Amino acid sequence: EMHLLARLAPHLPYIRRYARALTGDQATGDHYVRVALEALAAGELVLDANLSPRVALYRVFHAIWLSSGAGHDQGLHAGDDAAQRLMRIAPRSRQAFLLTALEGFTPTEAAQILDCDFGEVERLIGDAQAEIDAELATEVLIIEDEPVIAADIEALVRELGHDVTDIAATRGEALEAVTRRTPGLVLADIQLADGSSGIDAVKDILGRMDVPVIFITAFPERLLTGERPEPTFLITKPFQPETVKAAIGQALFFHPRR
Repeated sequence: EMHLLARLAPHLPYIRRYARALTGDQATGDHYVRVALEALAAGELVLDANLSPRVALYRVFHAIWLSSGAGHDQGLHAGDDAAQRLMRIAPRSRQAFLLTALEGFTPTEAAQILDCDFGEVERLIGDAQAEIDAELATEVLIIEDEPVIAADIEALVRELGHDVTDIAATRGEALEAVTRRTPGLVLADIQLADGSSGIDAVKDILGRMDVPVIFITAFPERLLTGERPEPTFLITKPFQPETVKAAIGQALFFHPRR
């Protein structure tokens, strides 16, 4: 019996997470979500009356941004510049994989969002899984001081075939590690024990080598406001393994070699 904005609001930070991971750019992902929100609030589109509000919101997002090549609402079409880019970086297979692995939708829910049948969503997920698993092994630095968490993420990274070259508990340890060897990927806690950001002393060096960084946090919603500079790739602790596979898969898709 809640009104429209109340039905939408709790899901907005997480659809920003999805959009950022899918597009590889914080500003772009945030913008696409803002447009969908404003369109709904203005009555230009309407949530499906039966689907859960979360599923319905993602369906609207897909109608606006991701339906090129498809009465039925459609925003972008194949000829648009943004649509051409999205067809290359964000194919339907990758959408299906992120909806399930990153966002935790069931395959049936993902099918509603993509407007396809169950068999098709399974095919799409399988395609993306093969592509992600085929990513080249790289060297990974972890910056995390909580020991169980550090060990958990090392295990998940190793399970994906990557090589963890160090685990730093402090900003200084991270700088020592990077001085010895530049990694191809960094997973960094947003807040160490001293209250500092683990990435701070290596951010510049990593930036010049375009090394992707995934931020680790217990409260991802705080970094998913869309109102200031925030991470593009995020993972929540405690870890759900498929979300780590998805975040790493996207980071290395957008920023391979490093």
